[PDB]
Amino acid sequence: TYPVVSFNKTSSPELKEALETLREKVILPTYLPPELRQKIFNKKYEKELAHDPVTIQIDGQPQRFSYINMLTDMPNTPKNIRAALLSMKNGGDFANLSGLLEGMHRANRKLPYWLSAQIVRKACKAGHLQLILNMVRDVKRTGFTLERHETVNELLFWIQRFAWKSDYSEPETRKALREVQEILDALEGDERHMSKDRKRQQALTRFPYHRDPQFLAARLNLTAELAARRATSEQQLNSANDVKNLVKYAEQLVRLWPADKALLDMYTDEAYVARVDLRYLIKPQVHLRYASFTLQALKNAAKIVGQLGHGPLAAQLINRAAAVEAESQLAYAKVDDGMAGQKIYEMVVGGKK
Amino acid sequence: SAAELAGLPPKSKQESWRRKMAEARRQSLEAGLQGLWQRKVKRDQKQAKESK
Amino acid sequence: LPLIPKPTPFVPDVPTFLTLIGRDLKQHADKFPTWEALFTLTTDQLRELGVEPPRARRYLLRWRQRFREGKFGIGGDLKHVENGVAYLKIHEKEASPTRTSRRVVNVPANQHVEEVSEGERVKVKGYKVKGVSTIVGPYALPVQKGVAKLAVTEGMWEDKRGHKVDGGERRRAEVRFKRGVAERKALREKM
Amino acid sequence: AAATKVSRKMFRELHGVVVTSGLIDKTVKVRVGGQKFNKFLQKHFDDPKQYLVHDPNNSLRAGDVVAIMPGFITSKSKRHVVKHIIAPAGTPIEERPPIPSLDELWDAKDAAKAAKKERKVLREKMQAAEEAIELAERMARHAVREIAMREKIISLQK
Amino acid sequence: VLKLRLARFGRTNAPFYNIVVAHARTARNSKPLEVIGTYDPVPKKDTYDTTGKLHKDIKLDVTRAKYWIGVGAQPTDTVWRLLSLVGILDPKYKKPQP
RNA sequence: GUCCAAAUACUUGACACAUGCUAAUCGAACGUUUAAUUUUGGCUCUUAAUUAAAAGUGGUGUACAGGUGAGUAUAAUAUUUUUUCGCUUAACUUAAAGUGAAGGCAAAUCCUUCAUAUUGCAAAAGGAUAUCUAUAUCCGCUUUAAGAGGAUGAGAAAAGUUUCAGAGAUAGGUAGUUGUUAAGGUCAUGGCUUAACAAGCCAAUAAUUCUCUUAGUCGAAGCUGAAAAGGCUGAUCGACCACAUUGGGAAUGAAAAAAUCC
RNA sequence: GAGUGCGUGCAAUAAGUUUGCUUUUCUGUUAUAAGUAAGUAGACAUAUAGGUUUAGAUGUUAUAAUAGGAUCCUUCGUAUG
Ligand SMILES: [K+]
Ligand SMILES: [Mg+2]
Ligand SMILES: [Mg+2]
Ligand SMILES: [Mg+2]
Ligand SMILES: [Mg+2]
Ligand SMILES: [Mg+2]
Ligand SMILES: [Mg+2]
Ligand SMILES: [Mg+2]
Ligand SMILES: [Mg+2]
Ligand SMILES: [Mg+2]
Ligand SMILES: [Mg+2]
Ligand SMILES: [Mg+2]
Ligand SMILES: [Mg+2]
Ligand SMILES: [Mg+2]
Repeated sequence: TYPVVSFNKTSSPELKEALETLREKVILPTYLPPELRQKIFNKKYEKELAHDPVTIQIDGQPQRFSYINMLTDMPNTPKNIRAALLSMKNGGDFANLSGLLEGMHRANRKLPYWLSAQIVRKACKAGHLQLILNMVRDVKRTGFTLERHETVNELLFWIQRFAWKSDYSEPETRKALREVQEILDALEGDERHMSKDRKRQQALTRFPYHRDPQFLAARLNLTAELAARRATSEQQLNSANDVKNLVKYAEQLVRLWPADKALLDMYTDEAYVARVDLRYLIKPQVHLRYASFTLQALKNAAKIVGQLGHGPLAAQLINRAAAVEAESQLAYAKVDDGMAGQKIYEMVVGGKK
Repeated sequence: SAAELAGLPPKSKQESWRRKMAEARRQSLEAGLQGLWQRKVKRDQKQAKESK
Repeated sequence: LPLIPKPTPFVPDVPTFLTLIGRDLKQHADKFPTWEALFTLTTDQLRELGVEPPRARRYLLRWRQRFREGKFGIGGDLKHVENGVAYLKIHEKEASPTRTSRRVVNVPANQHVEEVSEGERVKVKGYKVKGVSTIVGPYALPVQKGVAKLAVTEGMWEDKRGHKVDGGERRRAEVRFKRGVAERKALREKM
Repeated sequence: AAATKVSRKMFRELHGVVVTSGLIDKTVKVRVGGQKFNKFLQKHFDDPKQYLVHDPNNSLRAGDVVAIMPGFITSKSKRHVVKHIIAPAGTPIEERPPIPSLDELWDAKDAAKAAKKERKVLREKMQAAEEAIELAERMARHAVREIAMREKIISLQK
Repeated sequence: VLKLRLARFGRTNAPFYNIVVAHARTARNSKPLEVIGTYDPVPKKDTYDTTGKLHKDIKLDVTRAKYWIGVGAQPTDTVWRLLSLVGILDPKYKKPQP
């Protein structure tokens, strides 16, 4: 069905070393039938393979497969992925994650739960957001499921940051708001993103990802940045239309989000205990990271909704913002000078720049 | 059925049909066994009566 | 005695009915002068008109009796049809603060789902929402995100007759073998 | 309840003559009478038959008249048992070992069979205990490792 | 699978049936396990009757058919229709009232 | 030799066969491809889907129905009567409990395997349709306890029954074969099984074995006689047996009971 | 002299097949070994981070014993002489 995994673009030589190792011993063997794949890892057939090694009609050229000691010759998949990941400083380099995670999905390699959040961080800080959303869209092949609650909170963060970087320009904001809805529709509709781990995290938070106030607040941010610009008939229709979605989403977030409850109190108190789910939020360095856009959203949202003549919502949204701002200010007094969280929050909410 | 001995209504359309067909087979077996039993008794008496 | 059912919006006239049920029954669309002649004519009368073979006459009488009982095929419960083309749309709701019930309803092409009243929106049977903006169901071609249409096609409601691939279970090896022989001869002749 | 008792049912008695004896232990060939009806000729023909009768105490000599009974299964080809001696041959009846009554022969089967079941229930229980010990012994080596490994982790959380 | 079905007999253009209890996968006219009764499709007319009514003669052993129905016998569509009239089973089909 | 209806119609070469047909079906098991349709991404190519066709993987059925009479010479672990019984994981009725977790193929209700299921061995599979401003049903799957059915175990015990083709030759056959003791096995009985002893058991008028010739067997099923345990036939009807060019064979399955398979 | 759908002996023999001092291989528990691959369990630390490190309780790999099923040879074995 799909083309065989291949890597033909590597800027540094160390990168190629990590990929060629996995490709020839962890990904390529999977393309063999169940019969032959059991011969490579057998000592009884070592003597035979040395004479007539196995071959496959890959792109015409016949491949080769000799004996491979399962205990010694096999490489360490986590380390190799980490080495390959750190050695990525080019567009063509990060384009290999689509093939890398594909082969790992074929090899049934249970990668670290936190790996998804790491790939989204390094790949997005270099300007390769589309290569990520392409994998999330092509989940049937790359296996880049949105399992972790952090991966969803890490991805939505960058989507908002890319738009915020250019002062929320209409051309990109219109495109950025499409990507957010592309995810919220995938978490609900698409079934590839549903797994046992996600069933546990949702049970602790009592909110499904597509109805989690932490994620919905991202959709309310970009929306609030569309009505602020305008509030030419074709363009005037979109502005008036966005005012309906704002009051619609703003009225939905207040319902789910309880009263006077900050980010660390939204979910149940039993979720912040386990480290395999919803514990990154405890560290102030990470809290300020996801508490900046969600905070600025409520402020900018409560403002517009106040101009339209909605008293209740104005007081409601300001209630949450005051609760998150107070909690956010606390974390700002404990974060170490130089950490990413202190810089992001200082640039977004503080507006220093 | 346990759901029938408790006096509960049928779950769906099919459950009601099965309840009726099962009873039709329950009453038919009773009237069949008893009906055929009287035939044998009435037949054995005639033979013994005449043979006597 | 012979009650006649009212024409529905999806099946307004006879040519539409005979087209849906397929089986090449649209030949005799002219035999029936009106809609009331289809459900009135008898077996013997249809035999005099020319409705043959008997398989087509007995098959038409079946879909005839099946129409009186409201046992329509697919897309028969539609109400908002325009020139044999319908339009489906998704109607979202809020069953709970964390769930959403989506139903494939039938509304005019121009009007929006929420704008239509409760009694005007009709839920079509056999069509569901797989996901959040995809309409799944037989003969549901997509028009937009969350919008599909139903075009009146031939054989839409027909009961497909079985066929044999290459003579069935008994005479199958014999058919394939001869076909192969002809191909090889042609290739040798061509070379 | 668990012991199966013989039928202890009485059957017909036949008068015959011991044709052979002393060839096989506790067995004699007795010749009894019969009559088979021919349906074509409408005539009865003598149809004598010779069976292998069970002699428990070897108290029968070839030539004496005896009374046998069927339904006493003792071997593959033996289905008759001696009831009593009609007319002895050679020596009087009082100079031969007594013929056990059918009750004595039936009781031997019940007792012999009952004791057989006693060995089964005993050998069965021993086989179960001899196997449950080997099965529970694995739990010891398997539980000691788990308890020794599970206690190591718990002790590191205090 | 025990079935209560009709074994067709008679001559050309003169059908006469035989209600029987036979195995499903067996010839239609093979010797069955039992013969519950007979059935004549062509309706008759009373001898000295000019009203125009018609009736159908059906001989059936109800007591024997009930036992077989109670042990899992599956009557065909036609035999089921007859048993419904007798009151042993419920109608499988009904005329739509609407 | 005018007409009508019903019923019969290769009795011979089981000789050779042109052509069309006699077993297929389920999309509410499953994905694969090709078409348009609508969405992505990057500037025709490339994602993710919907829909319809066309070949397939799976489940059940081709173990029923229908045809023929070549071969086939019989007393057999065959058959009724009464007493006592046993087995049955498919399908059909009644009900209960359980229907979770991975891997392999493109995918699966297909293969492989795990957890759980009185004590310990021993199972399963999912698919589909509604309701509300997740819940409840539907068609299946696994196991267990019964009824029914059964082609079932060598069932057994007692007393009976079975007109076994024609012609010729053959006096030995039987080796766990016959019995005893002990033990196992079995619902129970039986060298059924094993160990150690004993030399027995069946038959003598052919038990046993062999050659030749001929034949599907049977029924008030057909014909016939006043009648005989009548005679003859063995078409149409029903039951049984065998075979599917000839010869030699195995597996699957609850069960070979196939026009299958080698 | 010609023929033979018969019986039978020997040789030979495809499918199939008894047996095991035949040859390979898979699976199952049982007892060990390893923890470098896969995993599965922790213990510490880091922060545009997610590293270091030990561990075998299920499980993976290896050896041995043992049970079983597939392959090769063997035996029997149509045609054929
Ligand atoms: K013939
Ligand atoms: Mg005399
Ligand atoms: Mg057949
Ligand atoms: Mg015949
Ligand atoms: Mg399940
Ligand atoms: Mg008697
Ligand atoms: Mg023997
Ligand atoms: Mg013949
Ligand atoms: Mg014959
Ligand atoms: Mg030889
Ligand atoms: Mg040889
Ligand atoms: Mg390791
Ligand atoms: Mg040798
Ligand atoms: Mg030969």
